[PDB]
Amino acid sequence: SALFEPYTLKDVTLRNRIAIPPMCQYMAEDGMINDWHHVHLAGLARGGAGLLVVEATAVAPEGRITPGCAGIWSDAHAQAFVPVVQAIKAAGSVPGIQIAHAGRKASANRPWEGDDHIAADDTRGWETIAPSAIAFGAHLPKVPREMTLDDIARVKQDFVDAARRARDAGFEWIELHFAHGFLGQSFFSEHSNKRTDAYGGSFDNRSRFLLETLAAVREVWPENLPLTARFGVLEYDGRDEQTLEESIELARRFKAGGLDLLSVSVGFTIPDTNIPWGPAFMGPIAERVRREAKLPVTSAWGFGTPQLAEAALQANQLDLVSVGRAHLADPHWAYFAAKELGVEKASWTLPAPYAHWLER
Amino acid sequence: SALFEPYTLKDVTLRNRIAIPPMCQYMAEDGMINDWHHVHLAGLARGGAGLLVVEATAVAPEGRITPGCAGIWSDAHAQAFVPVVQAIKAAGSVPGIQIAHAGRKASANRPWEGDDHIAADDTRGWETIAPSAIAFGAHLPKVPREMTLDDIARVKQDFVDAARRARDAGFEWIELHFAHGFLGQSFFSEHSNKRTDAYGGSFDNRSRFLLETLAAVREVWPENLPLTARFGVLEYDGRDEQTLEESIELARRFKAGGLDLLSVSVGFTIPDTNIPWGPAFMGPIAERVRREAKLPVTSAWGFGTPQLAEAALQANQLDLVSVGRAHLADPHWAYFAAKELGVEKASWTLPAPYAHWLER
Ligand SMILES: Cc1cc2c(cc1C)N(C[C@H](O)[C@H](O)[C@H](O)COP(=O)(O)O)c1[nH]c(=O)[nH]c(=O)c1N2
Ligand SMILES: Cc1cc2c(cc1C)N(C[C@H](O)[C@H](O)[C@H](O)COP(=O)(O)O)c1[nH]c(=O)[nH]c(=O)c1N2
Ligand SMILES: O=c1ccc2ccc(O)cc2o1
Ligand SMILES: O=c1ccc2ccc(O)cc2o1
Repeated sequence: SALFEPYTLKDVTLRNRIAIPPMCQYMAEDGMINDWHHVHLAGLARGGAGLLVVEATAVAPEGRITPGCAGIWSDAHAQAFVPVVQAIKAAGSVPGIQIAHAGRKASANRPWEGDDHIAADDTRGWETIAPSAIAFGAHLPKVPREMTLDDIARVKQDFVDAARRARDAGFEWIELHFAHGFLGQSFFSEHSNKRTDAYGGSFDNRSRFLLETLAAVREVWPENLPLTARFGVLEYDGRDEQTLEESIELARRFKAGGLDLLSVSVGFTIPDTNIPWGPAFMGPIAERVRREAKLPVTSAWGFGTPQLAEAALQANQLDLVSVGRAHLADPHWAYFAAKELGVEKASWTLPAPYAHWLER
Repeated sequence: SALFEPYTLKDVTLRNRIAIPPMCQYMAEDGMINDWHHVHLAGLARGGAGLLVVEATAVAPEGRITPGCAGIWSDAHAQAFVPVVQAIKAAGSVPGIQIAHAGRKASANRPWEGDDHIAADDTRGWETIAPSAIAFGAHLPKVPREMTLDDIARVKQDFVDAARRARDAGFEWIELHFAHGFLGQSFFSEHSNKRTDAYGGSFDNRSRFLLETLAAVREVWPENLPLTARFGVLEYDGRDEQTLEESIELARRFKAGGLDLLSVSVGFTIPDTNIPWGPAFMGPIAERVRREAKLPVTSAWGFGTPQLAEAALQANQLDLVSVGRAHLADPHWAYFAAKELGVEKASWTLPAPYAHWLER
């Protein structure tokens, strides 16, 4: 099975091609993770996936999505990850982390607590920042503050500090969150970036925040550990071909700047879109980016059956298959997939205290 | 669905009728549990089951099955359970524990490391104890030492101390392990008990160790928390009707001595048997014990599909359905069962950070 072939990137070898993508848990307190995250992540790692990427972890307090988001904006925050990293490694999975800044989509309620911008008089809320003072709209109506050049310098340094902390906590894989309408994505998109300084207007200027952040992170992140990013390559906003062409050009510049793999997603920059959700719907677009930028990729949003996953790999659409919600339903999804694909000794996807009893 | 109806026993209410039975992990070191057990148990509790019973936990070092077995023979051992108990309660499951003594089946290898008695020159092994100096046979050829009256008094006190420690660690449900050919079961069976003192020969004498241990434990275990036992009610050894009649009589004496629920199992006292393994095969025998002893019961050994479980409850064969291996395969089996039985808001079997995303 392609799904169960190992994958090597830089000095890191994954035991199979199943990746667990970052999935916010909304269970942290002032950015500090706790036993929710410890058990959640260690349990997933034991389930058999080759790579486990920790949820969007804010580089600064105002870059959380919600009051429940994880953070890594101080050394105390980073140290809270150390036992979890150690538990993920003990299970034989590779520990990764997504470092993030929510931009204009920050200061929101948890998804089961309204999913909307926090009310102005709620003591939990805060001012958001963005390239330009323009609201997302819909359920996120708060107008963000337009960043100064000093804000841009500060947030870049926060990404550097976050990467340094992730390194020193023992993570073996990092992902810069430049997708999903958050700060990085919003610098790239003309919908959200109306700046007329060096960080807006032209393709080079809109790209600048992302490329400078990548380069700054590259200075502290070890050259022997994968350096990756998530990026929304189209919006489904009626501008898809032009947007995909620019996104591919940016992917080429990421590769030239030391990016080892790109997680290909949708932008979610604005609400007025028509995303054609369906099984493996991102496969052809991931494949195009992989081919035209000559860069390894993963994607998600509907690959969560063993057959979809296997087919995407065999077609060389993807290098790793990210499987999210299926792992919330069943932390041992990788074992389920091994059985379904007829892998020999499928139960030994799991550790011995489970595998011995499940051998059929 | 019957499976998702709550159950109250003494002061404890279970949120549904799914019980996770004790399942040895073989991951402890000198009896001390560790992050293997913490993550395993907390993850299971979050999966939705109403009751989670911790694995056979030895009341004395020589009562471990293997060098990897959990123990509760000192206060330090008990304190290691406190954070796990607290994590199980945080998830809304009821924490229970099975306290045990392996008798002549002790000093064995882990099941994936030979599953047999430890060799005489292996530094890990130890002398076993039993009612009579008679080996199990087959892969367990070691002849145990015949217990003195002082040994009987000591082991009873070890069960009392273990129950006191379990109470003080915060467990809300206790199970005395009088099944599976271990010490208690071996006192009851004429195959293994050839004593001619007060603890062998007659039904009353063979019962005596079990009834005295129950009574001694009852003195320290709170009257408002369920007091339960696991007991092998037949062997499939060609003596089934007579054995089941005696077992039912003992179950009546357990009920009169304060037992709240009986986990009905097979004896596994000797190797030369013909157990008719099959789906829900224990259902009719559990039902007979329930009816003839007028005592709530659970059982296991093949009820691990949502339909088998539901049918057993609706037929009043069982009060709780124990589901073991299916939970090793999928820690979220209770969610799977809720979906399969068409329970409303099935995803909310799981905590919010999973349930919100799985609502279909
Ligand atoms: C609970 C939860 C939380 C998050 C997510 C999703 C879900 C379900 N997703 C998106 C996620 O990584 C993935 O792309 C989607 O779940 C689609 O893949 P599946 O169809 O679920 O396999 C997400 N994406 C990301 O880049 N950072 C994150 O922290 C989050 N948070
Ligand atoms: C890994 C593992 C370990 C154990 C068990 C089994 C397995 C699979 N079983 C028996 C268990 O509680 C249950 O009766 C069986 O698993 C049968 O139920 P299922 O068919 O698996 O649902 C078991 N029984 C018990 O009374 N004490 C224990 O600690 C153990 N240990
Ligand atoms: O990047 C993110 C963070 C949270 C999140 C939550 C839900 C979803 O569908 C996507 C998401 O992306
Ligand atoms: O009571 C026990 C302990 C370990 C154990 C292991 C396997 C099994 O099938 C049953 C068992 O019963």
